[PDB]
Amino acid sequence: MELSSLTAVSPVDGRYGDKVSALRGIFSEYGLLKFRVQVEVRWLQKLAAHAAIKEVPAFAADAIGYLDAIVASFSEEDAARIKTIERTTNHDVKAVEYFLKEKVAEIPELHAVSEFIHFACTSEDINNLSHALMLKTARDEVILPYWRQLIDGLKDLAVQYRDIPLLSRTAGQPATPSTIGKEMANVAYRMERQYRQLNQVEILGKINGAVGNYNAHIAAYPEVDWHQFSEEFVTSLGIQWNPYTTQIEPHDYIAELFDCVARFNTILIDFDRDVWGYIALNHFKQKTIAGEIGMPHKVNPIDFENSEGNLGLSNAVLQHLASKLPVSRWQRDLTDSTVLRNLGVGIGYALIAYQSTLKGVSKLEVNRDHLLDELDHNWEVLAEPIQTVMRRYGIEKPYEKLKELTRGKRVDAEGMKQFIDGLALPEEEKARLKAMTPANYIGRAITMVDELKHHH
Amino acid sequence: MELSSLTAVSPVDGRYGDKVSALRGIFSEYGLLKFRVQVEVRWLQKLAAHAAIKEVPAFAADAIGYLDAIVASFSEEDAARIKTIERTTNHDVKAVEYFLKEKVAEIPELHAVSEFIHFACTSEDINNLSHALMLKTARDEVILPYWRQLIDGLKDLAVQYRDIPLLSRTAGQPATPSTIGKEMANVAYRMERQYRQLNQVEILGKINGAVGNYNAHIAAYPEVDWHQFSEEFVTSLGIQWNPYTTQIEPHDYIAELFDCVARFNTILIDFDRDVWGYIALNHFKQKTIAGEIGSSTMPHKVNPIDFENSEGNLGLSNAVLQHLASKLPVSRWQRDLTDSTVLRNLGVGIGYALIAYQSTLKGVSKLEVNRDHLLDELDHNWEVLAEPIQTVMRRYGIEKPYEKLKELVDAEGMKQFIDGLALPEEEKARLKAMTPANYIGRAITMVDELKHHH
Amino acid sequence: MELSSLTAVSPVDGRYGDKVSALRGIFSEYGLLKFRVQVEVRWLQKLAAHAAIKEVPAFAADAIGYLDAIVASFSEEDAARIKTIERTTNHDVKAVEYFLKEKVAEIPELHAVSEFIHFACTSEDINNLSHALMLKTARDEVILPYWRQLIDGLKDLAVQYRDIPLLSRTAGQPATPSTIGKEMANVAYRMERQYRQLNQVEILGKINGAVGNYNAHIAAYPEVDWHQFSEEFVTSLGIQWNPYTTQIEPHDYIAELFDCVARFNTILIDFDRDVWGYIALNHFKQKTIAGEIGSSTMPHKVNPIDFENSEGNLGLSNAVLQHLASKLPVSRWQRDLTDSTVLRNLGVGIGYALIAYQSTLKGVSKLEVNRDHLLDELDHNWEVLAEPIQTVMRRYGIEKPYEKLKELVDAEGMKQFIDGLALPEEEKARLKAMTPANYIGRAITMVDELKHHH
Amino acid sequence: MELSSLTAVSPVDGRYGDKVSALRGIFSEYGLLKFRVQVEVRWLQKLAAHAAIKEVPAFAADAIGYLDAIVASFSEEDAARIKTIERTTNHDVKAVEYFLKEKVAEIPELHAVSEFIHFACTSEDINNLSHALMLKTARDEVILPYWRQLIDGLKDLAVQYRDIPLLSRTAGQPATPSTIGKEMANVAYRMERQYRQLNQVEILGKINGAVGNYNAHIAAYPEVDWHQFSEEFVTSLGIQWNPYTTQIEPHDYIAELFDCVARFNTILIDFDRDVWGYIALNHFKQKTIAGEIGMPHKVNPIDFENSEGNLGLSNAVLQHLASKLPVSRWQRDLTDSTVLRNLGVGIGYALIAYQSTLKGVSKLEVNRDHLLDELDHNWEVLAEPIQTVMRRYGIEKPYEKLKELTRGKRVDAEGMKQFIDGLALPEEEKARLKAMTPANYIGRAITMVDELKHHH
Ligand SMILES: O=C(O)C[C@H](Nc1ncnc2c1ncn2[C@@H]1O[C@H](COP(=O)(O)O)[C@@H](O)[C@H]1O)C(=O)O
Ligand SMILES: O=C(O)C[C@H](Nc1ncnc2c1ncn2[C@@H]1O[C@H](COP(=O)(O)O)[C@@H](O)[C@H]1O)C(=O)O
Ligand SMILES: O=C(O)C[C@H](Nc1ncnc2c1ncn2[C@@H]1O[C@H](COP(=O)(O)O)[C@@H](O)[C@H]1O)C(=O)O
Ligand SMILES: O=C(O)C[C@H](Nc1ncnc2c1ncn2[C@@H]1O[C@H](COP(=O)(O)O)[C@@H](O)[C@H]1O)C(=O)O
Repeated sequence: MELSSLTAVSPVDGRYGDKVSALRGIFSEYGLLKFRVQVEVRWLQKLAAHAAIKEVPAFAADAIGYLDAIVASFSEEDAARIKTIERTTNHDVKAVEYFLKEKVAEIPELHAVSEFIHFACTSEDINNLSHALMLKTARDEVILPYWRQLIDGLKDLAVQYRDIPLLSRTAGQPATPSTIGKEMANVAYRMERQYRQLNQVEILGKINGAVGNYNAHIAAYPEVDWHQFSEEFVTSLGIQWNPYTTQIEPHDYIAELFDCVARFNTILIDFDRDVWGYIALNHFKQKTIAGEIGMPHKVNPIDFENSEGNLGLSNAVLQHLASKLPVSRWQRDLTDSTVLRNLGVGIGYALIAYQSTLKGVSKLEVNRDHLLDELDHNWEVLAEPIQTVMRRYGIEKPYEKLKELTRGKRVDAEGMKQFIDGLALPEEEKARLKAMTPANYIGRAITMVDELKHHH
Repeated sequence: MELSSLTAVSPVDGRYGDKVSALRGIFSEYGLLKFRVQVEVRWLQKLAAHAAIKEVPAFAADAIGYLDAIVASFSEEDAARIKTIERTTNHDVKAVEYFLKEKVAEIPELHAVSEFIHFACTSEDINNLSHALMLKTARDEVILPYWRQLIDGLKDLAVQYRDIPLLSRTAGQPATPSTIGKEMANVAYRMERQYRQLNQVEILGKINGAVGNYNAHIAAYPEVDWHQFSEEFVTSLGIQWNPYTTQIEPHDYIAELFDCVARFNTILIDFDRDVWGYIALNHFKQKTIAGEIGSSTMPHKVNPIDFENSEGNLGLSNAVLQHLASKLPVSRWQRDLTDSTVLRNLGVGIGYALIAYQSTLKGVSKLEVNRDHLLDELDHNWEVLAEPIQTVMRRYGIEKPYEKLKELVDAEGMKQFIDGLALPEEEKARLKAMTPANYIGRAITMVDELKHHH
Repeated sequence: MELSSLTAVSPVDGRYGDKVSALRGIFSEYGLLKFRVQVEVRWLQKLAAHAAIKEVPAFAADAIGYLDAIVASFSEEDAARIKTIERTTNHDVKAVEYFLKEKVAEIPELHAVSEFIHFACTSEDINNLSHALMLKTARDEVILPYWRQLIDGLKDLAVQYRDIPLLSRTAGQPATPSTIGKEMANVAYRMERQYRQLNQVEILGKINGAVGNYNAHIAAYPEVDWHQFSEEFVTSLGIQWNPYTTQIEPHDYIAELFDCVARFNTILIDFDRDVWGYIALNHFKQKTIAGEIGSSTMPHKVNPIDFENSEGNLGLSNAVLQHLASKLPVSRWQRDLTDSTVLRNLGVGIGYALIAYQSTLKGVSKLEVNRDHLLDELDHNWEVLAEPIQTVMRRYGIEKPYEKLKELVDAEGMKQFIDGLALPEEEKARLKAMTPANYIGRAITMVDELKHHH
Repeated sequence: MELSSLTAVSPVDGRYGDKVSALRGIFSEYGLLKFRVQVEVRWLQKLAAHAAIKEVPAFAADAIGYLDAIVASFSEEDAARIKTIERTTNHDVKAVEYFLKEKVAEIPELHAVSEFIHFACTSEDINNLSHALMLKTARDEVILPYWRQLIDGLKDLAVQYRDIPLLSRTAGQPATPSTIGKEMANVAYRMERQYRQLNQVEILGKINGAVGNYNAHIAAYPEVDWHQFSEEFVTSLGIQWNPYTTQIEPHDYIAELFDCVARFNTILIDFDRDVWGYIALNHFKQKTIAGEIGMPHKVNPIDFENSEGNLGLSNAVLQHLASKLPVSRWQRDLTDSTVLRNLGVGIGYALIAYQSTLKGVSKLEVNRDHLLDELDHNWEVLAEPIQTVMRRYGIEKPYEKLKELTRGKRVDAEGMKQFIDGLALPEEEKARLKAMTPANYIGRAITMVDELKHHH
């Protein structure tokens, strides 16, 4: 069978292919080839523009334009030609070199310096810079924007539900109340920490030959400062320089990048699960779309579930790459090549999940009635504030007395109030206690939500 | 950009797409829909054949033939129709139900009972049996044949190199000799153990309604023994019955299946690495093809790229296989839907493995043992004869053997030492007759006896 | 600070030390040394009993008894002596060899053949058989008994709660009813499958010299059939023979063993989480002990801490078990020594599991089903009867059943709907007679039939 | 059997117990209890010193000293008493509270405010700050110092072996040369990047009650700014403040801390493996200790192997904690409690490995003779520089000609020189080529080593 979204083995290009189309121009074989061509062309241009390298004279405006067009217009047909050349070479980067030599053969000025294409380079000089550009593009244009949407989404929920009381659950059991909004705010804050971290991760690149010592460069041009040339080239591409490497860029920064993405994904899994649970408890209802089919009565939180499942898959891939890539035998073994063709896979599962969560979030409808009704059936949670007040005014064995009263026992409002009336506390504090309810015993939850904007 | 092999995000459908084409008819959404159709059709057929279910009379030969053609000829076009319907329902199994109702509308016999399509079934009754069929098909038609190729490949190398001596390396250091063949035989034996295990793994399936108690079935047909009906149906599909489940089949067998595949893959990683090293030591050279380029900048290179490709994909395969094995069997209460999207990846872990198996086989086809180097290295490591000398000395009670050797080298040297030993000439001769190259123990016979085990 | 339960870095030897004391005589360094001694002793005993090995005459009854006592009475003191010797050799197995030579020096019969202790053996010949004995002992005496306790525990809960109805939750939402007992039976069935599997896992052992070819053995005793000698020895220890290995036993069976334990643990995590949730929903209350404190600040709390402790340790157990399973079977060439230190952790993964099993059993002992809540919740979810109504309507050809229900609730309501259906009174009555509480399908009978399967 | 290093189930407290003794006073149950007592005492002292909280008057010098002594002298006997109290409570932090109330009963000024011990606190307020102090102590006093030793060790090797030629291996095959020192330098640089990152990881702490909203605090003292009180307290302990949490500190920073440790461990695994290989190739010999026993002839790199094995174990634990800890049901489930008792386990395996590598490094003895001899048998590596020079001076099909000459062929010095003599290149460049050898074709390797000090 020919490949189509229906026949694709992986759902990243299959069922959810439409959800990750942006990655097709980045992490696919076409994307890799597109970036490699960009790097190869920029290298030749630097050689030409470098005065000390006279064998490659400065290019005329038309030649530079022709080279820039090769880069800018790089097409699927172009990639197919490279793939056809690779049939012969069984070496993908050599095929890219030959492809560029073909494209250039018709331009005298360019054909004349044809043998300077890939001059002194090792395949990894091209590959690592391509990987850097792929990751930087994905982070800056795709990953961070979804993260910002998720953060803003969570913040909107926090504000929207800032004062809606919630019977908290610790160890799964009814506990000291909070607000739906505060619970959303905690998540936004954690996501923001990771956002900052991902944005600060260094994206490294190198260019130094076969094993990292500019051997071939120096052999031919011993008068050129290749170490400086390298730093200038990598930085000219918008990549940070990694001066010490073997044949490969060591990949530590990819682990750094993927580790932070996995941490964010982990926070999201925690979120997907919590919301699934709030929905299970009927604290939220879900909007329904006419014609759709959810047992004819059910409305399932499938969006959060789809996200949760894909986040687990995403992390499985990202962490394998993070832990396996930085280990390469001696000056390098080639096991990382095929693995690096999966940079987009881990990211793809994540993107699918981000969109699913956003879709699920858009359907949320808070059930204030149930939230309040549940709270009203759990007056035992007032045992904490009562005992804490007792401790303040020196009443003996406060925690112990409240434990005897509520642990494993059902106590309604009248029973809790009956207990308060029997305490030897100042009249004022006595009334203050009888005035609280599980619904209003929310501490600083609301102000906490309102102050979120002052952080980060 | 539109999806194509060149633009595919995953290399399983991209660069290596042509290496896993068989999986496109199994684990893809087309494959899932195809098997779902098979299951729905067989379910209706069983209802018809069941005499106690009079509302679905037995089907005549032509109608059965029409239903069988729906199953056997299921096309991408049919799959596309289901996807079109799903755009309305936002429910894939329900779309399959509607697709079938549409397909049988022209046959009055079938159209008359179209409402019994999916009767009393919950979506997972259809999904789990589809996953079982997908995994069974993959195992019997795809995975096991590659494993047999690898095993036979290794056995061929064992036989071919049965008597080629090798300076063994323990802790990476020169050690007691073996033969290339024996080292290959060790791998084939391990692969065979896993082969037998994968073949013995149970592939489970269930059918019992919404939460596993046949509630709906019993409500409409309380006189029918649905528990028996369930067992017969699952077994009729060639799947083993799992009588106790919630809404979902628990997935324990998927972990069992994936665990054995991962163990085999680990054995293969060990092989890819060891051979990579034998090539590094120049114990093996590799066949080359004119026109091919070993390296872009070092023209003299011939790299073991096939083994490295294999090794890399095996690590990836295991990472995915392991995640599915550990995550799938945990589902909240009577089930949460996180396993649905995850099960669309059953073929991903398998795909990386298939790619690796083909790469290893390609690497194996290029190996050219280098006897000259193997023998020359052995001839410069006579120190390995310290072991047999020490053991013989011990047999005859010579004091401090381990010490006299550990303390105290070429042939002449080792020859001088032996001569000065208090041993009978016959034994001295036997020791003076051995060389690193022939101090291979039972290596050759071990290879010849391999065929006698599994 | 000196090591004690309070200062131990790992909680397996620290806080939970008393929960895994049986493992201290198995997987610890004392345990490893103990088994190494057993193996070395049995090896010497076999040499003696072998008629072709005349340099080691058959041992008389008292000497055999002295050797057996060395094995059976091995103490921490003996272990300490070995460690003292190891300070000189920086080689643990060699220290064991010296320890034994010291121990038999007083018996002339044994002292006369002390040089044959460890004859022709490589350290791993001793280590692998020790690991096999350690794992077999752990499986048969420790792991399987806890698994039987869990399984029987779950079966007891299934029987005890066989007819207690439950509002099932799929995707966390109210769904077709089941019974608490049936949900427990599902778990016991899954645990049983893994129990049978762990019991069937092969525990392999080998003995064949430096690199697996009996080089040293054949050099000294070329007339002895060491391949036969090897098989007899390993099987005499109650271990299954692995005829093809390098210096090390490949460790594939350890992965097989750990994979089944991890699958069982995963089933248990699923159980710990589900029960945690049933307690959260108040379907179960928990027994309390006077004096105990549920929470430091919320006096009303009764937390499912036993299940949570279990769940946490199971995740840890699997992480370690999985690392050993995937890492141990890969060893450079004829072996690298990275597996040595790693195998000192065989008991770590197992220890976390044991702690978890005990915590779950403790949690189970405190459960008190809350029928009142379970029934009250069911009585507020009549919408679940939409399923059976729809299926009956379908049986009798009423058009658009799924639609009339999906589109269109308490008892009276559901009762009004049914009354307006074109069905025979007999069927209307059957539908009007069901309630969420009794719409449990075959749940009860499924529980009663469990005993009939495995 | 009683617990001893011989009977311990885990080798962290068993065979290698002596290698991690520093962790016994930090991550063990004693350490956890020691830190909890510290936090509890500091909290009571802040309450007393806070003017607005009159029910807890400023403490006299002797009272403060008595409290400080409880903290400073905390002993194993003290921990045992807590463990004995825990027999009753089946709640470890409540036992700590009761323990402190007992210690204080004999001091009137302190006994008088006994019920303010643990005032308004939830167990996690004590636990998370204890975890923060444990990790900060381990990082600053134990982890970073071993990392510095490893970095300095690698740098010493780089300088020591700066000009020793090495036949590089890419894909395991002979390639463009480098120097032993340069290969060591690459590793030091990578380790330094992680060192910087670990040192910059935030160690977070919080204190805000049952579910994170100061409910109990505000119930008793609505006039006190508890949000400010919280920030002051956490910072007073030398911990960075985390203002938004549920009952638990979310643990994202632990994942951040462990992710960087795992990356460092991964670089070390790569190092242990590479050295194992250099030793296999006889590029290094190993020093031997009289009396020790290594087949009587062998000397095995057991130190690097022991390290490699423990690094894998370390990462297995660290990453499980990193990925599992930040996911907690609703306002928290208690599965993290038992897991956090293993913070020292992952670190312990790492420490064992660091010491093993250092031990192995101390035994290294470079084999210059073999390194040079091997290089002299691989003149084919000069194909790269020859073709690159040919490309410079416009000689047609340079790479192709060298490929025909060397790929899959054995070419000695005379053969390579014979080829150079036949090239149409300027006399000067012709001699330059005939002057190079595999041993001197090391590019910028030496200067690269010498310039390492200018980075970081
Ligand atoms: O400048 C060079 O090329 C230097 C060279 N090392 C290599 N570096 C990068 N790529 C290389 C290398 N070698 C091969 N190849 C080619 O990489 C392609 C790999 O295929 P895949 O496993 O499918 O990802 C596939 O096309 C391989 O042929 C060396 O000899 O060290
Ligand atoms: O038998 C039933 O359908 C009842 C049902 N539960 C379900 N079981 C199985 N599939 C279901 C279920 N619910 C939805 N869906 C549909 O599954 C699809 C999930 O899509 P994806 O996340 O992309 O894998 C997507 O098409 C979903 O609509 C329940 O509510 O208990
Ligand atoms: O049969 C032999 O001993 C020969 C041998 N290989 C070895 N096989 C097994 N153990 C060996 C080996 N070598 C050392 N050792 C000793 O193992 C111990 C390793 O200590 P640890 O890393 O703490 O687990 C530690 O005590 C080590 O000294 C070889 O060189 O091929
Ligand atoms: O302020 C509180 O205590 C509040 C409370 N939550 C808890 N937070 C922290 N620890 C708690 C909690 N609950 C129990 N425990 C006790 O923790 C101890 C856990 O044991 P282990 O599994 O061995 O690590 C063990 O001693 C447990 O009893 C809540 O109800 O949410």
